[PDB]
Amino acid sequence: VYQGFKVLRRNPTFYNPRSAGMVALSYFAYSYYVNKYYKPQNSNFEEYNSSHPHNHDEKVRQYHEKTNQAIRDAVLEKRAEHDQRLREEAKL
Amino acid sequence: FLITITSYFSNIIEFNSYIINLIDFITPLFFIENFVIQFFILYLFYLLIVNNNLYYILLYIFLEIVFFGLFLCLYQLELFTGFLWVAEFAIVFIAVVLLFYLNIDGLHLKYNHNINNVLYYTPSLVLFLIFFNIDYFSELELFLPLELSFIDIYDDYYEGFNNSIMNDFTPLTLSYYSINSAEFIIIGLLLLLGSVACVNLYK
Amino acid sequence: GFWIAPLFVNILSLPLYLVMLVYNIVCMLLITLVIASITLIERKVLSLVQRRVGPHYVGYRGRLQYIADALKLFIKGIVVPEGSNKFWFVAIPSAAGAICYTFWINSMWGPSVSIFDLEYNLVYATILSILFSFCIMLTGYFSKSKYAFMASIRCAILMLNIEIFLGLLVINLIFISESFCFSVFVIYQEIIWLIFIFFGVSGLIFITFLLETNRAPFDLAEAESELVTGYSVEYGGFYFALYYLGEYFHLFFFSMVISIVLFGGWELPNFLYLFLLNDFNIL
Amino acid sequence: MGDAVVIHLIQNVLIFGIIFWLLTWGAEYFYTVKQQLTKKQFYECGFKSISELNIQINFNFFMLAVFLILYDVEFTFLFPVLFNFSMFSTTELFLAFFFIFLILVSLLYDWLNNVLSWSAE
Amino acid sequence: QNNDRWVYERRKSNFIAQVDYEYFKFNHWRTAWRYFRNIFLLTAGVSFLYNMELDEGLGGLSLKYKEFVKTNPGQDLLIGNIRVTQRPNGLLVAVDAH
Amino acid sequence: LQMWGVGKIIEIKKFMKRRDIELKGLQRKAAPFMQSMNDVRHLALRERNDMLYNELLSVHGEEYAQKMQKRFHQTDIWAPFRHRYAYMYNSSNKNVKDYKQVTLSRYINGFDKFNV
Amino acid sequence: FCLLFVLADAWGREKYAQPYKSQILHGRQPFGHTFVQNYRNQATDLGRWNHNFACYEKQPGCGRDFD
Amino acid sequence: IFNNYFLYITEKHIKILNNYSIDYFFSIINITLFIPMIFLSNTLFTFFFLIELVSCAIFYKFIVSKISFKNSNYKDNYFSIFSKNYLNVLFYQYWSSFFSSVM
Amino acid sequence: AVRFVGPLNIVFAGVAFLMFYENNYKKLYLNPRYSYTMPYLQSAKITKNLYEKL
Amino acid sequence: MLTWISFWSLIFWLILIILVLKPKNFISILFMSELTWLALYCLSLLFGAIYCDITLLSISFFILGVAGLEFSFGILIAILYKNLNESLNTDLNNNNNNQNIFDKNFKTPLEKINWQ
Amino acid sequence: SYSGYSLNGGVHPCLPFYERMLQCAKSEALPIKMCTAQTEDYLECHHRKKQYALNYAIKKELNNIRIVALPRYDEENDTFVPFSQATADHIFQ
Amino acid sequence: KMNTKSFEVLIHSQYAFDVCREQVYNFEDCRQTDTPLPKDPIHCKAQAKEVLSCYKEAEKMDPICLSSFNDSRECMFKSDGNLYNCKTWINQYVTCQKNPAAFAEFLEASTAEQLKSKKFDFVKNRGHSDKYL
Ligand SMILES: CCCCCCCCCCCCCCCCCC(=O)OC[C@H](COP(=O)([O-])OCC[N+](C)(C)C)OC(=O)CCCCCCCCCCCCCCCCC
Ligand SMILES: CCCCCCCCCCCCCCCCCC(=O)OC[C@H](COP(=O)([O-])OCC[N+](C)(C)C)OC(=O)CCCCCCCCCCCCCCCCC
Ligand SMILES: CCCCCCCCCCCCCCCCCC(=O)OC[C@H](COP(=O)([O-])OCC[N+](C)(C)C)OC(=O)CCCCCCCCCCCCCCCCC
Ligand SMILES: CCCCCCCCCCCCCCCCCC(=O)OC[C@H](COP(=O)([O-])OCC[N+](C)(C)C)OC(=O)CCCCCCCCCCCCCCCCC
Ligand SMILES: CCCCCCCCCCCCCCCCCC(=O)OC[C@H](COP(=O)([O-])OCC[N+](C)(C)C)OC(=O)CCCCCCCCCCCCCCCCC
Ligand SMILES: CCCCCCCCCCCCCCCCCC(=O)OC[C@H](COP(=O)([O-])OCC[N+](C)(C)C)OC(=O)CCCCCCCCCCCCCCCCC
Ligand SMILES: CCCCCCCCCCCCCCCCCC(=O)OC[C@H](COP(=O)([O-])OCC[N+](C)(C)C)OC(=O)CCCCCCCCCCCCCCCCC
Ligand SMILES: CCCCCCCCCCCCCCCCCC(=O)OC[C@H](COP(=O)(O)OCCN)OC(=O)CCCCCCCCCCCCCCCCC
Ligand SMILES: CCCCCCCCCCCCCCCCCC(=O)OC[C@H](COP(=O)(O)OCCN)OC(=O)CCCCCCCCCCCCCCCCC
Ligand SMILES: CCCCCCCCCCCCCCCC(=O)OC[C@H](COP(=O)(O)O)OC(=O)CCCCCCCCCCCCCCC
Repeated sequence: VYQGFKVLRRNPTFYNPRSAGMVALSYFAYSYYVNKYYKPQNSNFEEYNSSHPHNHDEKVRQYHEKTNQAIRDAVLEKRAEHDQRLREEAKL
Repeated sequence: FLITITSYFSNIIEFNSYIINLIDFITPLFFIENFVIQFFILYLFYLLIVNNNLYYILLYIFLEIVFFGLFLCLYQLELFTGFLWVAEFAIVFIAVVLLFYLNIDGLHLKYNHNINNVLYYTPSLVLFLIFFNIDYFSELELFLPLELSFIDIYDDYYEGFNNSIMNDFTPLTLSYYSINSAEFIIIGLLLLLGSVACVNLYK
Repeated sequence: GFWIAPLFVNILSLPLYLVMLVYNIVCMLLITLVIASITLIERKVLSLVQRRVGPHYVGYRGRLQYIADALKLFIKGIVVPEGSNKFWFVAIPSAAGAICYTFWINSMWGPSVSIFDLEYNLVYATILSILFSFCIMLTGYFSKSKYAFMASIRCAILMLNIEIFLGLLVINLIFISESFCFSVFVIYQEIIWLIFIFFGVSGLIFITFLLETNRAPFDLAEAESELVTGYSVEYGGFYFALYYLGEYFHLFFFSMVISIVLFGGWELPNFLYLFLLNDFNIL
Repeated sequence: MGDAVVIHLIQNVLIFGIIFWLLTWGAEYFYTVKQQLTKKQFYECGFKSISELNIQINFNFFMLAVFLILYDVEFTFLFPVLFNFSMFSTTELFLAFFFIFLILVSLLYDWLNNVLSWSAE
Repeated sequence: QNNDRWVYERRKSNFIAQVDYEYFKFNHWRTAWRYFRNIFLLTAGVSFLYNMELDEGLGGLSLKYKEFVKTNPGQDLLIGNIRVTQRPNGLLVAVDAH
Repeated sequence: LQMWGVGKIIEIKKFMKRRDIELKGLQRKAAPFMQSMNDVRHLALRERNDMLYNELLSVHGEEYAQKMQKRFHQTDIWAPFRHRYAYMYNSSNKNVKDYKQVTLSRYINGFDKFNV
Repeated sequence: FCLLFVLADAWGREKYAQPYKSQILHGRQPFGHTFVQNYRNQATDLGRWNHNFACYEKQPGCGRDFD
Repeated sequence: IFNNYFLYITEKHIKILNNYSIDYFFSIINITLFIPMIFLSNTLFTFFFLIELVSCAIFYKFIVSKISFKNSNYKDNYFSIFSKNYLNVLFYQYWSSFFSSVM
Repeated sequence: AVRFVGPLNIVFAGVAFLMFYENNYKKLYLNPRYSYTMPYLQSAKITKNLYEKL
Repeated sequence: MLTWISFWSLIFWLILIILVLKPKNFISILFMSELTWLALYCLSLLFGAIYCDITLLSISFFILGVAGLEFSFGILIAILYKNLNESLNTDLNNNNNNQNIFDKNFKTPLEKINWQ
Repeated sequence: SYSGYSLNGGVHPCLPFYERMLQCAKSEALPIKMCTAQTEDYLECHHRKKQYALNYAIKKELNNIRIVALPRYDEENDTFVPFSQATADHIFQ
Repeated sequence: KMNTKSFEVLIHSQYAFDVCREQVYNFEDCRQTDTPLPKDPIHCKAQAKEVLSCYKEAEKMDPICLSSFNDSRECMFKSDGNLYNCKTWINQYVTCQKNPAAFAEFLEASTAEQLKSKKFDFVKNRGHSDKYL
């Protein structure tokens, strides 16, 4: 920096070092809080696909999954039977 | 050895199963460049809060633009970084001219931000930060070892030799001139009508 | 050695950074010498136009005039006005010098002979020019001379005009090259220089060159008759030397840009034998 | 756009400027600066400046900047079609000409209203 | 004048000059350093030490099994109430010995 | 002159495209082998990851591990997982290196491995 | 005037062979463009897509291989 | 249809008395031309752009509002009277548009 | 023994030195080293094969 | 420390909070509005890269144009402040007492309230 | 809208799932309940929630002490050899 | 997988494409899909292994081909992978590989200029209208 000293005399490091440190500490604390506690809670991956889920949300999700699977299986079977019956009736 | 020490009363597997939760909680995961970028963005926000001089506010807005460009470069959106910088440096230039016209001396209103900071803004921000997180399941880098990720090494040579593109404007043209051409024309009409409105406001 | 090697992993790389710094210093010193020679050439060419000898006694036959003036500018003392802002008065020329000495990175001397593998050369040039205009405006403002402030406003107007003029020129040029890199122009200009397509707007190209170079009739910011000196009316010594160096750097590098984008760059004028040339050779 | 080499080169340029700083400091040895009344005051062609820091200018050409803000974006919107004009089709050609015509009409309206010139205030 | 009324009636007190004996100690920066080192230790240092110890233990177990196979291949290594066994696919795993 | 110069530039572009046809042909000839090598390496990494996942998750149960690994009901489509998609350089990476290597290799010898 | 001239010329270029007809009237865009534009387009009905050659069956010379 | 009826009433009023310039009704023309296209929007993206265009047209209409009238008050010939209604309208409209657009 | 720096500063210096040494050690001895990452420690020979340890 | 998604999602509303918080000077509010538009620009680019959405990537220039038009309108209004005789510091355009201002004091334009 | 393009002008990776979902929605008389499979596949290809859950589980397992040494990969033969066996390419050798 | 560098792999493939044509066709047919999106390599692993084995078989060359291979390597090193610029040397290598017996007479009928060291410098000699693509 040409005339680096004259340029950096007034503000070598910070204008309000205390406030800069408070900003850094708040940012660090908030990142810690979010990542460690808040986002994992919302994601709810601790008991994901657990065979014995103790969480109501996970139990509801597994219920939705099994119910959708049962619906798809039943409808596929019924449609196959219906198509077979129609094909049999066609050749008469 | 930790295994030898633990073997006297339990197994290392059990000791780890008990202490690893606390270890993970106290483990900081971040990269120096990302931390620096984010901290400087937030520090520029703080400087904007505490500075009332219009010239310094404009300088900090310019530095914020520079740091946004730096993030885009880190994320590898270099073309958009360049476009942002060229588009906004002219705006900052015009803002400097406007400051020369109005408030040349730089003297600003004698405003004390502490009163509102303690009455409304600090607690409201605390509540918003406590109850606000939209990121659902995005994972930080260093969350898992980089050696588990492998897709970035995959290369499609058939598509490569079938690809004739040579510039990074292909998505932009496919959007502005093929798919979002309706919004492109709307923007053109909006700018024309805005020029008319500006002329009428001048009159 | 096995247990000592890890201690030097980061210690054995500092010499490499030092070598990189040394090479950059050499490049910057060489370009500074080129600009000094350009200043001497300018004085001699004006002397020819005005029918005078020009620099002839500072060094035998005026061979060291630029060296003498640079050393004198270093020697001259500097004082900051009491009413002026001490920090900004020195900060602005420092930033201007840094930007001007960063100019040379956006230069190509061959198909891929560039210090860095930059693609958006035109974007870099526009950004650097905008930054230098910022520095000139701040110089004029923080030096409270009314003439300097008027020079800064004139610089703002020149920047406003340059935006559209250079943007339209670049828009017309990229329509052929299809890239911001300087190399892609020469491959098309091998057969015929791109200036032939723009022969009709040759006057506008000349206007663009002069306007971007801040030469007459576009020396409004530094107008020495309308204004005392311009934006540097209260700057002396190396503070003013930095502005002069930046102006000449911009002149040299935009001359290079024009030569590459419109006059074939590093391709000889093969159009002078176009009639006699053959487009193919089949045995 | 570059890489970290650009930041390292910025640092190298600052280190280079330190060389000129050293030369300027060393030059201090070959002259002495006396303290005088008007030596550190604003220069106004050999007389004291009446006003300082109240140097407001008249921004009576602000319409040009206003229109520059719009036309910069208008021109920026044309880059992708110019870059990939080899891929042009009927729709893309029509849209490009439509946009250019809109720009021309806006410029014509500005000329008609005479907002591209200096005004009294 | 009513615009500048506040400045006219502002009461300004003359400064009192005193010698500052602790200016160069930079106590605020010392406090910043203390806070930074405390946080760094408590989080990063503890995590690094524990992770380094785990990695050293895993590497030691790997090398010990690599040497043990040469002496007698196919036998699971027992160390510290832990059983190190090689799966048929070739993946070493450490499990509870009991 | 403008019309003739534009015509000449189009002639140059079309000649370049004519040669690009042959370049594309050569690239097509070379494509299958590099694709095979890339696929083999990709599948080797996938096999390693599958083994690691099975070992780590089978403790809770084989069914649990299978449920965790399964991602799509219909397997006729291949959708690799990516945190983000490459955009610059036609969805490629110019600098496959660390930042230190990227900075130094432009001035220091030995970083480039001379792929010939 | 230039627009009218080029449009008239483009409409007159129908005399030339298919590859040399005016690109204003006939589209010649990359594979990424053409696939999305004509994927389920019954108006064009190009057919199946050649993956390793990036073209539809009905496009002229879609799969062009050596020998 | 509703725009047509309101335009008819406005034409009658203008014949009664003229305090509105041609730019005022040109802005009304733009609003009438572009505002019904909103209901044809099939995506929130196109809806946002159409509403932005209509907002610009309405801002144009507010800009072209008549300011000074030739009334029968002869007392303020040589005194400055300050009216902030024009700036208030423009300020609030502009900032409301900004907030709505960003959100 | 007697120390001008505090015990906490000594602990910080020790742990920082351990971090530095462990990082360099793992980067220098537990790496494939097919890429030239540490100058003056890896060989700068010309490789005639895709994989040659440097 | 924070994932980019959460960081940008948070800083957008933080920028809005700063805009509201700072003293209401039209020029300052205009700068803050420009910064808000640029935050949206960055967030849209981030999401476009993540989801491979050309529409999200292309939102960049649309945001730039809207921001430019709004900035032009803001410049015009700030200039119009002069002819309308309004202080750029809006808080000085009303007589309401405000402890946030050190030197806010207005009197009726009179010299003496009592004559006799 | 869903353009279906990639970031280099190619095809969006979700296009097959999106096409399947749209086809099912058009064909079915009860698309909400009868297109669950296709819609979930599209949402998975779009959000990648399941992969993130798998990564979370794998991180927890790695934190737990169960894995010591993975087998080395012999790239010449495209095979996997146990870490115990010594090879020329082995880091330790 | 090959322990061979990229440009050498390209040079070898330019010849191997004619010897393992059936394997290449099998691999291509296996990887064919109805959309430009690539197919899962797990399905084409077997064809890929067959292609790679044939490529290993083909990579062998006669010693008389060494000079042509070296000059082609030098060309592909000086030019950053531009196959078109170096196709002449790659074509010579393919010719030597195919029926190497006749390459003896090929070399015998060589001129003095051809019997010289081949140095490539594309910066000095760009060529004619080189698009680098
Ligand atoms: C590339 C250019 C190089 C050349 C540039 C020019 C070099 C020469 C001039 C440099 C200094 C500028 C002139 C200062 C003149 C005034 C002197 C003075 O008052 O003291 C200066 C400063 C005083 O700062 P201060 O506390 O007064 O700052 C506040 C300033 N005001 C009052 C305006 C608000 O000295 C120090 O601060 C020294 C102690 C702190 C140093 C910084 C520590 C944190 C950052 C570095 C961390 C390093 C690693 C360790 C941390 C952990 C890492 C894991
Ligand atoms: C490849 C890129 C090439 C270009 C790189 C160019 C970089 C050149 C850098 C040169 C050295 C500059 C000093 C850096 C060291 C730190 C300086 C420092 O102490 O900072 C404290 C000061 C700010 O703090 P302060 O100490 O002045 O006051 C604090 C604020 N108060 C007092 C109100 C509480 O930093 C600066 O202002 C330095 C500015 C230097 C000039 C930069 C000009 C850039 C172009 C214009 C930008 C837009 C301006 C718009 C507004 C109008 C102007 C205000
Ligand atoms: C970036 C720099 C500029 C680049 C510009 C692009 C190249 C253009 C080259 C010139 C082409 C011709 C343009 C029109 C000229 C019209 C002249 C004219 O008015 O003639 C009548 C004029 C006067 O006639 P008049 O009628 O117009 O005006 C006289 C009026 N009465 C009659 C009343 C007296 O006669 C002349 O003397 C003309 C002499 C023209 C000589 C031009 C030489 C130019 C040399 C420099 C060009 C740049 C070279 C760059 C080389 C780079 C190599 C790498
Ligand atoms: C001793 C105390 C130290 C205090 C901390 C120091 C603070 C330094 C602040 C400035 C430098 C910040 C460096 C970290 C961010 C790096 C971003 C990045 O990744 O870019 C490389 C990236 C490289 O990415 P890439 O595309 O090569 O991909 C890399 C691939 N991997 C991940 C495999 C390595 O850059 C780019 O992609 C595009 C080039 C960008 C060039 C930008 C040029 C202008 C820079 C101006 C900076 C001005 C700073 C000083 C003035 C303003 C105030 C700060
Ligand atoms: C890679 C290539 C590198 C090339 C580098 C080339 C640059 C060479 C720069 C030379 C600078 C010389 C400075 C001389 C300063 C002393 C004279 C002076 O200023 O006088 C005024 C004042 C003295 O004034 P005075 O009161 O004696 O008055 C003199 C006038 N007469 C004779 C009439 C009485 O300077 C002093 O205060 C002198 C004593 C303190 C300084 C002592 C010398 C310090 C040297 C520091 C060297 C730092 C090197 C840094 C290297 C790393 C950089 C990154
Ligand atoms: C300027 C160039 C460098 C810029 C970039 C530097 C890197 C990026 C930013 C990093 C943060 C640096 C902030 C330092 C600010 C210090 C301010 C100060 O001196 O305040 C003293 C102040 C005041 O000192 P005091 O209280 O002794 O004196 C004042 C006395 N009274 C109150 C009576 C007036 O101390 C405090 O009360 C607050 C201290 C806060 C310290 C915060 C330290 C950082 C917290 C985060 C650490 C995260 C570590 C993560 C590790 C992970 C593994 C590696
Ligand atoms: C009044 C004084 C006036 C002084 C005028 C001087 C002007 C400035 C001149 C600068 C250019 C000088 C170039 C000299 C040759 C440099 C050679 C070199 O660095 O090797 C690169 C070479 C590049 O080789 P490489 O790229 O193969 O290195 C990598 C090697 N492997 C792969 C094995 C790791 O680097 C090295 O040799 C490595 C060690 C570098 C050690 C640091 C060198 C610093 C050089 C500083 C010179 C300062 C001169 C000052 C003179 C003062 C006189 C009073
Ligand atoms: C090229 C292509 C086109 C693109 C062109 C791009 C042009 C960019 C123009 C940049 C202009 C830079 C000069 C002007 C700004 C200088 C900084 C500034 O003004 O700071 C304001 C603000 C902080 O201000 P304050 O809190 O008062 O303290 C000041 C301490 N510097 O600042 C901030 O908010 C943060 C400031 C951070 C300063 C960091 C300094 C680091 C010094 C490093 C020294 C070397 C060691 C590096 C080690 C790196 C290790 C990884
Ligand atoms: C033997 C094998 C190795 C064993 C492990 C060794 C690990 C390294 C050593 C760790 C301990 C380092 C010393 C920590 C001291 C903390 C002191 C403290 O908190 O007191 C408050 C402190 C004093 O305030 P100050 O401003 O300095 O003024 C002086 C007033 N007396 O105020 C400050 O200065 C700021 C204090 C900040 C406190 C941050 C707290 C973060 C907590 C994170 C969670 C940790 C949970 C525990 C994890 C344990 C895991 C094993
Ligand atoms: C872009 C830079 C390079 C220039 C490229 C564009 C060149 C355009 C002119 C081409 C030649 C036109 C020949 C016309 C012959 C003729 O009819 O000539 C008829 C009469 C002849 O008059 P004379 O008896 O004096 O010779 O001339 C005219 O009518 C003059 C027509 C206008 C020419 C002005 C120059 C062109 C300006 C741009 C076009 C718009 C013109 C609008 C006029 C109202």
